[PDB]
Amino acid sequence: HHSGLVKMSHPSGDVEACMVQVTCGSMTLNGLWLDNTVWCPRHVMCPADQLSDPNYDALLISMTNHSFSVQKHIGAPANLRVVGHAMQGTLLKLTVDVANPSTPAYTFTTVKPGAAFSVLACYNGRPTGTFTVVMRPNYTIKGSFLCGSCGSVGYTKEGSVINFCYMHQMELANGTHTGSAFDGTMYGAFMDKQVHQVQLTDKYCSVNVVAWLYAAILNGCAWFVKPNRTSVVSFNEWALANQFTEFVGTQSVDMLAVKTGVAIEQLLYAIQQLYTGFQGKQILGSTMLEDEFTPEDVNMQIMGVV
Amino acid sequence: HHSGLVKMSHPSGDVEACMVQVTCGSMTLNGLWLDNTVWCPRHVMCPADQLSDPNYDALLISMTNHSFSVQKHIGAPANLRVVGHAMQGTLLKLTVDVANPSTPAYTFTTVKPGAAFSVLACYNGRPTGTFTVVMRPNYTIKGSFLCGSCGSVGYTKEGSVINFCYMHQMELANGTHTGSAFDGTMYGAFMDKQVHQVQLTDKYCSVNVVAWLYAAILNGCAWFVKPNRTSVVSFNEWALANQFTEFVGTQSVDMLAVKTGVAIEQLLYAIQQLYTGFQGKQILGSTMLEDEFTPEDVNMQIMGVV
Ligand SMILES: *[C@H](O)[C@H](C[C@@H]1CCNC1=O)NC(=O)[C@H](CC(C)C)NC(=O)OCCSc1ccccc1
Ligand SMILES: *[C@H](O)[C@H](C[C@@H]1CCNC1=O)NC(=O)[C@H](CC(C)C)NC(=O)OCCSc1ccccc1
Repeated sequence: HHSGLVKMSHPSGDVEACMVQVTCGSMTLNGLWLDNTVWCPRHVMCPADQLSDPNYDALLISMTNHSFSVQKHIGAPANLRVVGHAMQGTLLKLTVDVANPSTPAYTFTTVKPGAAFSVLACYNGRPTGTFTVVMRPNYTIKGSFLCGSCGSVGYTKEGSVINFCYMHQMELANGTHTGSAFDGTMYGAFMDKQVHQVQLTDKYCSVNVVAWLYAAILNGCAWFVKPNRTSVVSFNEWALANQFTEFVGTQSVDMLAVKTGVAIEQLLYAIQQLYTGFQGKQILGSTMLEDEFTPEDVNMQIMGVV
Repeated sequence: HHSGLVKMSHPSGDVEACMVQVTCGSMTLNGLWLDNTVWCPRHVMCPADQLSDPNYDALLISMTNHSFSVQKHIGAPANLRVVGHAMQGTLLKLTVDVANPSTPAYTFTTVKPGAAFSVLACYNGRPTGTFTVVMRPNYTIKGSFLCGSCGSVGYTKEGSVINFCYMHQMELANGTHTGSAFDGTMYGAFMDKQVHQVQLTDKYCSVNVVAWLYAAILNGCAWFVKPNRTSVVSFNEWALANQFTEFVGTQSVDMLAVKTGVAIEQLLYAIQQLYTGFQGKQILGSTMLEDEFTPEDVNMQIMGVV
């Protein structure tokens, strides 16, 4: 039995219409054009001989409006003249002379560990792929980004409003990725410098494992459900010693409990048992715990509830 | 180490601009608007009391142009007046009075087992998600489709040309999905009738397993590579008895062999060994063979080659 779960991204068209190419000196990457503003990573200003320890304050003062070339390629093409520039954290805010006529309704938000978002991967201002990731507990994502991908954006969508939450910046030593929020902060403890950095330990996202076990029950797979129960408090004590995030319930999880008639505490017990071993059994085609699907994914994809 | 692989879909904007809602009687689903033509599943004509054994020839003759209501909701809205109608296999071709001003360059093609394509899942003519699937050897896909999803489309993209290959029709007993090609044929042996149908056995897609093992080597994971080799001919004899597709090499696979210095026949031997058991070892975080990534996915996502 197929679970009915796929990695589901938002339709990307609203965001595709906002992507541009930004060039500064010897650097080119992507930017996001909303109203009269183009956002892009500030390391587009960095010469290759400074990438390991840039002085971004001095680089910013060294730029003029002529330092930046901004072009839109796909769809309605345009060359955008930069008329102001500013730095916010690890992002540049370029002011341009033309307002994007296809600016969607949008907000800026920060995504939290365990939450999913959609990524539009772009090179030279041209969208090339879309995928969805969950923010890991160590503030990396398991993405797919190559040279030239910086400035690619991540977002969620509520109704017609696009909530931009990620601008791609870098690849870590273990092949995961991180970037900035649109307040300019890097996710986690990372810095936008090309030097090796301490990377924190990842953890299983307990609330997403619970979601996946509910997806299994919703698919008729419940061999792991027992009368036994572990309290949230007891589970969370256990989680700290076993590389799991502490569990915090949500109405999304509560809907899954009501639909299945299986209590959260039953699944917290099952996780503890499954972590010691699946004993050769499979859950939704897997012999290990899955934490890349959220309670919202399961509600939406299986239960039809948004 | 993260593999650098995600489920990567095409940007969906070009196709979003083609989706419409088609209503006929008590049925509503999605259609695809290209030039002056709207394509949709023919069971939109079926009354609920005929779904198990429709007479589609008689249903078609019973329709007039007034029988169909076609509306575009998102983006540039329009109500489209139907001025002709026709049946091609399991699809209707509605001719409308307005040509889609955002018709992309496009072709129609049929996708083959093991090949990947992008799906734009739509409800009531509104795109709601995108995901990528591989056509299974039994001509189903492991999708995520609910009531109202019929007429959702699947496609590949070469350059700027969209190759439409799938229009969603139905869900099988094991939760997988199938649909039609735009020549109107159902994939596999399926019929667009709401009756239980024999479903063929699925198989591992050997060429995609080889691709994934190459992805592992490209990530520094090669413990399973041994000097031993199995010829393509010998492997394919073995595959028929062990629920694998027969392996057919491509230039995409050959590039992976050249890049890694590991021969295809070495990986065919490794597959045979891994199928008997991983012996507690992991490959790219998995204890089972992965066949949902193509040689092209690995070339593109890891090697940067399109
Ligand atoms: C921008 O397009 C690019 C994106 C990466 C290239 C390969 N895949 C990517 O995701 N970003 C960069 O090249 C980074 C620029 C810095 C922030 C100024 N540098 C980068 O990712 O270098 C990685 C090695 S340095 C490092 C090592 C370990 C932990 C942190 C940083
Ligand atoms: C169209 O929106 C809809 C899509 C499915 C609804 C639930 N998820 C879907 O993918 N398609 C239908 O409802 C089908 C209409 C037929 C083709 C006229 N019917 C359908 O999928 O019924 C499934 C039960 S009948 C069946 C059982 C086993 C094998 C084949 C068919």
